Order: sequence, then C-alpha cells, then structure tokens
Amino acid sequence: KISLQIPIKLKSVLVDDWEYVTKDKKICRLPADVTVEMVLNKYEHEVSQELESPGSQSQLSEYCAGLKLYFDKCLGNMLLYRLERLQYDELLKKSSKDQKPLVPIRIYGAIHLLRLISVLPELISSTTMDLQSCQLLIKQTEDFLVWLLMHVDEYFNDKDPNRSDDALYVNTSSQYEGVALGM
Amino acid sequence: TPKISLQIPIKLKSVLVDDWEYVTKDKKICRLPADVTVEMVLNKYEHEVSQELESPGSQSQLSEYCAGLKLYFDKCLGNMLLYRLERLQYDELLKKSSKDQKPLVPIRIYGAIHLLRLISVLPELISSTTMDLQSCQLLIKQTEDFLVWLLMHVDEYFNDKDPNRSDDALYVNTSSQYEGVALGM
Amino acid sequence: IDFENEDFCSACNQSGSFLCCDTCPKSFHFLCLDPPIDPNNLPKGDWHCNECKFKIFINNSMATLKKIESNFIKQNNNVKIFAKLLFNIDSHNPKQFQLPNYIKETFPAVKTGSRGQYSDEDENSIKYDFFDKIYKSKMVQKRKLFQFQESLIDKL
Amino acid sequence: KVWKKQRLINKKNQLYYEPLQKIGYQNNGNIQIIPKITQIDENSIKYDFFDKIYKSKMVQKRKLFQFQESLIDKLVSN
Amino acid sequence: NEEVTFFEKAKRYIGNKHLYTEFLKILNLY
Ligand SMILES: [Zn+2]
Ligand SMILES: [Zn+2]
Repeated sequence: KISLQIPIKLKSVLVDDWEYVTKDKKICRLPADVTVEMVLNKYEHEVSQELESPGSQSQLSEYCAGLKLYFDKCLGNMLLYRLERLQYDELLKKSSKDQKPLVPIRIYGAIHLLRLISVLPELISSTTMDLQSCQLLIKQTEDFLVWLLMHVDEYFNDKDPNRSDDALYVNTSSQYEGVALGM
Repeated sequence: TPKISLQIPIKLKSVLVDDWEYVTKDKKICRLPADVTVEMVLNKYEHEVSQELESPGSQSQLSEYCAGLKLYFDKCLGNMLLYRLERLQYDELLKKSSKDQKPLVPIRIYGAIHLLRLISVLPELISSTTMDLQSCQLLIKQTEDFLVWLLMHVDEYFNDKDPNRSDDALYVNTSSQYEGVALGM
Repeated sequence: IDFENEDFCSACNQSGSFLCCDTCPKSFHFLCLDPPIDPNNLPKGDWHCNECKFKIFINNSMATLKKIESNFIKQNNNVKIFAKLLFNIDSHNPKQFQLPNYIKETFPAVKTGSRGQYSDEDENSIKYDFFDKIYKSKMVQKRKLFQFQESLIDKL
Repeated sequence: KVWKKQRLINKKNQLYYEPLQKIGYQNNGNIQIIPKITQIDENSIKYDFFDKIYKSKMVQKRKLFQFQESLIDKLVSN
Repeated sequence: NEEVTFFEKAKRYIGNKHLYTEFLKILNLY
C-alpha cells in the first residue's frame, strides 16, 4: 500500500468542493482563468531555477509532462462527479463541431488537478510498478503539494456566485439538473 | 522561535562600551547604592507614559511590562548582568543581607547602567526562547519605545555631570581588594 | 564511571580555584553561584549545577517539563508576557556579562579577545477605565482649546 | 471578504495555543474560551472590546474636530 | 466603574453558560 501526505488546508478545499458539486448543485466556471497547464508551467519555471544539478531538472520536467498527459487521459474517465458530465458532454460537442479535439489541460482548473493528486495513491497501488518508482512519484507529488499550499491564496478564493461575479463556481438551472442527474 | 532584532540607538551602545571600558581597563566600578534605584527609574517611566495613553489595554500592557522588567532585572543580576569583578561586591553584600535577617532584593541598590545591560541582553534572550512571533514582536517593540524614552532623558542619570566629584560620578575605583581577587590573587 | 573535569570556569571560561558537580563535567567557582557560596561553606553531600538538578527534577520526561512550565506560566498570570523568560533562569547557568557581537559592530575603536577584556583604540479594570476617561477628557478639553486657538488666531 | 470560522479537524490533531500576550492577540475568529485554535479568556475579550470601542470613539471624534476646525478657517477665509 | 456592572449584568441576565459563551464569541468577532 502507498501513502501520501496532503496538507489539511487542501483537504478542506477538497471537502468544500465535494460540498459544492453535491448538495449545493454548483459546477465550475469553464474555461477557468488559471488552467492546469498554467499552474504546472509556473511551478516548473519557478522551481527549475532553484536547484542546480541537471538531474533534478530532468526529473522535474519529466514529472510535469507525465502529469499533463495523465490528467488529459484520466479526467473524463475518473475525475468527474455525476452532475458535471453534462458539462463535459457539451464541451465535447462544441469542440467536435469546430473540427477541434478537446484538450482538458487548457480548460480545467486546479481543483481537478487536486482531485487527481488525491486519488493517485490507489492508481499507483493498482499497477505493477517498482517500489523505488512509487516512492519517487510520492516524493515529487508531496513537493508539488507544498509549493501549491504556498500559493493556495491565489487559486482557491471564495467569491459567492450568487453575490458579485466571477467566482470559481456557478449555479445550475433546473433543466441542467434535470438532464444531468435525474435522466 | 524566530530571529528577532531590536533597533537600539548607537549612542547608548557607545555609553555601554564606555561603561565596560571604565570597568575593564582602570576597572572603576559603580557605586552601591545608586542615585535612585531601577525601581525609582521604572516608576518615573510609568508615571510619564500612563497619563498619555488612552485605551485600557495599552496601560495594562505598560504596567505589566514595567513590573516584568523590574522582577526580571532583580533576578538575573547575579547570573548574567554584572561582571566577574564586582562579583565580590555582590557576594559580600549578599552575606551582609543574609546576616540582616531577610534576603536581598537587588532592586534596592543598583541603578540605570544595569538596566541598559539588561536591555542589550534582551534580544538574544528572547530569540533563544519559544515565544511566538506576535508576542516577541510586541515585547521587542515595548522595550524599543522604552529605551527611546531612555534616550529622551540621558541627561538626568546616565551622563555623569561634575565627573571630578566621586559621589556624583557613580564610578568608584577599587582598592587592592578586587584588583587582587579579580585576576587571581 | 567517573568523567573528566573541565579546568575552565564556564562562567568566564578561566581557571583557578573551583569545584565541579558529581554528574556534570564542567566546573565553576565558589562565588560564581547564586547565592554565591563561600570557599569554606561547602554544601553537605553531593552538589550539582542547574543542569543535573534539572535532570533529576524532570525525571527526563517532557510531560513533566511542560506540566510544571504550564502551571508556572499560570502562576505568573500577572506578568504573563515575561513568564517564558522567567522560567529559564531557575534552570539556566550563570556566565559573565558579554553583550552579543551584534552591538559593537559600529566602532572599530574597541578591541577584544578571548580574555574578555576591552581595550581602547477587578479594580484593575476600574483603574484602567479611570485613566482612559481622564485622558480622553483632558484631550477633548484640549481639542476644544485647539479649535479656540484657531479662532483666536482668526481674531486677527 | 469571507469566513472567520474554520472546520472541525478532529482525529486528535487539533492543537491549541495559549498566547503569552492577552490584550493584543488577533489570530483569527477561531478562538476557544477557557476559564490551530487560540485559547482565550473572558478578561482578554472584555479588554479588547473596551479598547476597540474607546479608541474608535476618540479617533472619529478627533477626525470630526479637525474637519470642523478646517471648515471654520476655510469659512473665515472668505 | 459602571462597565464592570454592565458585564456582570449581561452575565446575570443571559442566565446560561453556553449562551454567555456564544455572546462572548460574538463580542470577539466584532
Ligand atoms: Zn568563574
Ligand atoms: Zn552540576
């Protein structure tokens, strides 16, 4: 079995997100203002100047590229609640209409990256990796988590969709809830 | 916990270096008792500031910090405040007070130069303790404004006017006693 | 097993006529204690410095440590700001007054060495509200005096 | 702005702090009242309330004082 | 002088301890 340590502030962020998409009937505002690509690019471009040895930089770049590929391939499969699959279908439709394939890393924000991170240990323990490689992945993810906790005040604000504007969440109508959940 | 720094004026640092160079080379030591002890000094201070701060929290803090510096100064005298030389003055007067049927409280003898000594000892004494950021910050700010007021009145007690008179300049030269038992006779 | 004794009085790190603990290796002078003890008034039996007293009093348990420091800071609830500094001296060891290096970095006209020598080159709330309101009354009268100063200059 | 109230992180990982300074500590709206969660007592709450209202009172009064005296020197200026 | 009486009057009139605690929490938030 594998174990990952997540700061309790990000755990409360995840529980808040679970409360919203569930009995508050909110979805996320897409396309996000800060997407997964932007977060990972800023992280890598800020950390690559930190340590000098080339091996650290190679490992960092490989981890970021793999995280991008894996989020792309995993988002629709396992990372969406049941209310948010109608949104996924509408995005897929309006993408296929414009002859362009959907690329989820340029649309979805940091809360879905946090979902992927939190669910990573079970996906790791379900494969047949080494043990050195599992612990290397867990180390890289814990470093990313502490970096992200340092910036948590920049990506995870609370702004009340019902009050002013431009919060990270939006309210759903009864037609969306009728076709999404009760269909 | 933290690495704290206390902005002390350089002129009083010069006065402190002068204190140590008066007590080191020609080794003139301060007089016991002083003009008016640190009890009277802190009483003067609290008499000045208490009548000009409005809110009750500020004045509670001022009273608490003055009392605290009073007791901390009386305790830490013989451990880290006075030098190796006047240790003999300290121990002889301590045996005197032990014969005097009640223990000595140093708040009744010493003076302001020892208060300056404790003020300069305070920063690393705080930095070596596990007190939190806001608490140690409040403390160092309190002591900062305190020695600023000290700067307001360096004339009354720290500058030795009429230095030729022995009773007015609190620095007294030792006899053969401490010149001997200081460096090992 | 008997340890070795350090020949230097760590209060000033200088040698002379001194005595040492039974469990602690470093020694100190007679008059360097608090209270400073006479060269002949030696204590009855085994005497330790602050360190071994600390050790056999704490029972090497952090639980007892925080327990007595907690009821200590609760004892000094009137001076609570200084309580953490106060608790350290009852277990710390004396050493001669040496201001840290952070101070004397201003003047090159002083020289020092390893010698340590210097060379020239409740009713409390009622009283607080008392003070609060008397000062605010003071300042409101002096502020109507402020505006009256302005008016008297306006009498020009 | 938003919340001053945390979530209840039990599992016996909720650690408490008793600040050594009483009349100025801010720390959150996340206190616990004793006879990270800050442990505070009724006396400090009393003092903080009275201090806040007293100083806000005197500050707003001196602001009105300075405004009105500026008004008088501006009007007599005519 | 009278504010001690105010806080004692509040403690008496609330009557309970949990309600007085919630009252003190409101006062702290403000
Ligand atoms: Zn010694
Ligand atoms: Zn010992």
